[PDB]
Amino acid sequence: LIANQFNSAIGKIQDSLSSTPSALGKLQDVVNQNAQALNTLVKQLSSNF
Amino acid sequence: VTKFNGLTVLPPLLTDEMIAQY
Amino acid sequence: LVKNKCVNFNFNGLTGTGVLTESNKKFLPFQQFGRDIADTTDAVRDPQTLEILDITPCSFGGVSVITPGTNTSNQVAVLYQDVNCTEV
Ligand SMILES: *[C@@H]1O[C@H](CO)[C@@H](O)[C@H](O)[C@H]1NC(C)=O
Ligand SMILES: *[C@@H]1O[C@H](CO)[C@@H](O)[C@H](O)[C@H]1NC(C)=O
Ligand SMILES: *[C@@H]1O[C@H](CO)[C@@H](O)[C@H](O)[C@H]1NC(C)=O
Ligand SMILES: *[C@@H]1O[C@H](CO)[C@@H](O)[C@H](O)[C@H]1NC(C)=O
Repeated sequence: LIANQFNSAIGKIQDSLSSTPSALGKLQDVVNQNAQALNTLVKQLSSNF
Repeated sequence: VTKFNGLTVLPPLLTDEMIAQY
Repeated sequence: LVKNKCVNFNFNGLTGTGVLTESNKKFLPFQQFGRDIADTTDAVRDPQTLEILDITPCSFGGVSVITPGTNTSNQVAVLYQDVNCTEV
């Protein structure tokens, strides 16, 4: 019974990761923040200052 | 999970293959 | 026209420098410039012909000296980061 619960739990982990778009929210936010900082840095060249 | 004006993106020392190996 | 070689280009006033290659991207007939997300010139159509030319910046990168301790030896190895060494 414990083995079956363990296997089903891992299966549900796989399904829940596959379904929810924002499962990897922390990693995606880190990547987005770094890319946005780089984009702002590059865009700052267009400023007259 | 999903502009070269002097910006360099240094590759990680451990490739994802060896991180997966660890 | 010179391609695959770093060159100062001036196509009606782009006044930029880089390496020009054949572009698979298809421009609109009225469109001349090209731009990426960060609003930097990325492709220019040839003012003479239909060809589209990408603009990749001239290859650059840091130079890192790989040495053991000077007590151990005096031989060094040089790393040109993110550079094809056909053009070192
Ligand atoms: C192991 O059990 C899992 C159930 O989560 C199943 O997907 C997998 O096919 C099984 N592998 C075997 C029986 O070799
Ligand atoms: C147009 O430009 C091309 C560039 O290769 C040149 O060969 C040609 O003589 C020019 N004029 C015409 C009418 O095609
Ligand atoms: C050179 O110096 C380093 C640090 O002091 C030491 O670890 C190393 O063994 C030395 N090598 C030789 C050949 O003495
Ligand atoms: C360097 O240029 C050669 C030219 O044929 C190419 O085959 C090779 O893949 C290039 N190296 C890199 C790391 O892009």
